[PDB]
Amino acid sequence: SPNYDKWEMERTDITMKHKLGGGEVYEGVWKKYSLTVAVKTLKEDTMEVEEFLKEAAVMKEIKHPNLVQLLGVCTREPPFYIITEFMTYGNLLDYLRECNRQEVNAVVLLYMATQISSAMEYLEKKNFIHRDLAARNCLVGENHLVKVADFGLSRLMTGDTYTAPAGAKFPIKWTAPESLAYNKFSIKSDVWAFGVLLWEIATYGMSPYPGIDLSQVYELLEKDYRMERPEGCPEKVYELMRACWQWNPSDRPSFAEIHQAFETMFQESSI
Amino acid sequence: EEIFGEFE
Ligand SMILES: Nc1ncnc2c1ncn2[C@@H]1O[C@H](COP(=O)(O)OP(=O)(O)O)[C@@H](O)[C@H]1O
Repeated sequence: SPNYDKWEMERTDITMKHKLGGGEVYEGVWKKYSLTVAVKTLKEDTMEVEEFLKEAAVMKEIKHPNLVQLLGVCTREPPFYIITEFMTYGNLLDYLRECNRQEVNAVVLLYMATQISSAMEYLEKKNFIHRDLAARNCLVGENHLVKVADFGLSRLMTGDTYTAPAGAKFPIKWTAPESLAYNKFSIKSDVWAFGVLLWEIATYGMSPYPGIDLSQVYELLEKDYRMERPEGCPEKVYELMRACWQWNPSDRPSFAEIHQAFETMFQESSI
Repeated sequence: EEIFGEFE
């Protein structure tokens, strides 16, 4: 619902406020509604105009209450912007670390998982993969509202397996075996990650496979090693992480079954 | 620590 065009924003309707991230992301104020928005910027000189813009295209397609909302883009002249709704509390990982473990009880936690599991069931149906699911890419709002964000590596998808361009580098501890080894991502890659994103949340923000090196993860997943149940974590929810960490992507639950597990306070099928 | 990295 932007200014003078469907998604085209005049560089004028936005009033930049200040850097927030490193390829630069600022906080601004969108005049027509005096709404505070986030503005992702492109490094003026790097053959990205094509790549960068693909992100703002995956977004125009999806619209869910737990997926950060695209509000517009600037393309006709540089620098190229991508404007979205602002999320006052920033990324979930950080929030979790700093947060107060009293105001954030084990139910607020459950609440966050459910919010995310919901955005994935939706994404699952629209048939989209979020090639980089993890706390550092979830944002937070008022009263622990959580929204999934960062659709850089996000792909729509025809067949049910995407082969990532060879010679790449990805977040080892969140990446699934069949991807770390064959550069093939699927809506089952996300399920694997989601399994990590629950471990992150449960441990109030720790780093996955703690103390273990990146080079040792895969060979360790092959020997059947998996992380142990976080403290204070309900055996019901751990049980669900394992599901997400099945060596065979075919034996992993779906987001639809996963969301059901949560939304139902556990009165549904991954066993 | 370091997040990203390639597999071999
Ligand atoms: N919609 C948004 N609302 C509030 N903050 C945002 C939004 N989108 C992105 N950000 C912030 O922009 C920053 C960009 O970080 P970035 O440089 O892209 O790599 P990284 O996330 O690993 O630090 C993030 O820390 C995030 O908090």
